[PDB]
Amino acid sequence: GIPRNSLEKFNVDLMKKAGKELGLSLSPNEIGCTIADLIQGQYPEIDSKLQRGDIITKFNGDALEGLPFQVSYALFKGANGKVSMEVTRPKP
Amino acid sequence: GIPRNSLEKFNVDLMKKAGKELGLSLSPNEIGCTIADLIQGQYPEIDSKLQRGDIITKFNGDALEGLPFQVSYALFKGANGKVSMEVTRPKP
Amino acid sequence: GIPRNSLEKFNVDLMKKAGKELGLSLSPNEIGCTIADLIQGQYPEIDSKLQRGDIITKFNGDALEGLPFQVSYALFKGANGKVSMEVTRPKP
Amino acid sequence: GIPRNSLEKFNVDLMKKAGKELGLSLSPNEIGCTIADLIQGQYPEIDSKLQRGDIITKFNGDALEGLPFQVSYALFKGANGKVSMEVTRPKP
Amino acid sequence: GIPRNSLEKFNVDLMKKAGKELGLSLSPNEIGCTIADLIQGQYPEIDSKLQRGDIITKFNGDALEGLPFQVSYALFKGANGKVSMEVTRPKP
Amino acid sequence: GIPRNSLEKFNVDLMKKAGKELGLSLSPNEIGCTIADLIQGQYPEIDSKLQRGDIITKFNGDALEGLPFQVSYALFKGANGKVSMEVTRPKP
Repeated sequence: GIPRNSLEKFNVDLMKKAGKELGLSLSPNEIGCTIADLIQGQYPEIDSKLQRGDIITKFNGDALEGLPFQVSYALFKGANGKVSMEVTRPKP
Repeated sequence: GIPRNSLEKFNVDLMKKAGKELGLSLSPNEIGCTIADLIQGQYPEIDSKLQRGDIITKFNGDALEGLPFQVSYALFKGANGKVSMEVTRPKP
Repeated sequence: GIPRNSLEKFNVDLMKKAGKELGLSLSPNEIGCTIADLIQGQYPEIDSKLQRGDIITKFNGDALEGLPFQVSYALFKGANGKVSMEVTRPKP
Repeated sequence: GIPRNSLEKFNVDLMKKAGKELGLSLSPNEIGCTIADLIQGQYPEIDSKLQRGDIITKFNGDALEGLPFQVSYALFKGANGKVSMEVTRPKP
Repeated sequence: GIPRNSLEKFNVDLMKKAGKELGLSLSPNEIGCTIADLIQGQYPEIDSKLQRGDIITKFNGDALEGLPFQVSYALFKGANGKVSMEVTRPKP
Repeated sequence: GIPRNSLEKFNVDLMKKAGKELGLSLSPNEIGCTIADLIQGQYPEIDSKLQRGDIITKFNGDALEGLPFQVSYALFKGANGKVSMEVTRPKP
């Protein structure tokens, strides 16, 4: 199936100061976790970089492609301290 | 891939009184059907328990994980009488 | 898993006059690409036929079922001239 | 991904008998169940029409594409008498 | 899709030794890794309990269902000593 | 899921000849096509470099990861001359 490309990525790094739900509502797919909701974030990173529909493809170094949601969800839930995410905006 | 957990679930039971689209717009994924739209439901259950982005993981006893959407869609379409759903809210 | 059906489809044909993002924000799944966003389209077709949550199942003749998003995304990105899409509205 | 073929299918029909296993070890995949191994001498129809590597795509009327192995396996295990399968030999 | 069985699991335990490969060729699938081929004579436990076509579903405590093969394979490759597997024999 | 390896790849190159089948029975999976079975004696390069269980991951320049088998199979079937494959031997 010849045509195949990138999916340009951008980073979103934040500090997980306990007492905060990242605010991200997620949806699992083959390439990562789709953002369903983003209640006006609490990280300049999320607020000025993320939007509904964006797909988080890597979390703290772990590629999310192909991972069962039970695994990816656990990764997000265990976020403590410096959180770093790679994201792609699927708008051809 | 060590970290792996639950996905806490909650139930939504309603009475399928003919003449009503459940109002649920769906999206298929590996763990179930994602709710795309929920036009102000017509079941105290849906209205006070469901939101866009929630994932229905079981319908009338049939687990939706891994099912082709052609199958899950048919299950919803054939809903008649007591409808019972297990749902998870993917917000780490 | 006995129950299995159709997914009625409808078409959306437009003219790709350069200088326009189709405006479609996409989400990959097993049957096609889910529309995440549809900024008030620029094609009578998209504006009067598409809505958030709809799933594009075929693009210019290529069925999108089972295709890696890296492939489908590339197909949309390379759209030039007469664009034809088959879509399904997942509302049981 | 342009090239996409419809696969050739042949039929295998037999009558299961108590105490006589089908003798097929199955491996699930997106289009059906691959015969990972088979014991010759169980049923004449299997010996005459099936070979290691063949992929069973329909079992007693139910299409196996996309089904979780827990469902496909249940279908095979639940057949006490008539067995009708559609199969493809994946040897390009 | 109503019929859906919980698969029978058996345990295989061994102590890996330097210079002695497990001798198993693996094929990934949704529930685990199918033993596509195996060389007899490597480990007594494999010779006594495993056969071509068996599907390894858990490896040293990690469930293999849904894992990308790049992860499952890494788990197998990383075992230098104790190996504990859960396995199912898919022969309906 | 932390552990995730990049798999070792080797090349297989041959010139297909009319009347001489490749002799490979393929089984689709997420990373490519497993050689479920193969008939020795067809091509010297296959006899010298391939074995049952090997997984073909690229065919004549097209990566096979994630492709529907209907597409991968079409690629193999469409090769009338030069055949260049990338392959991995999944034996941890």
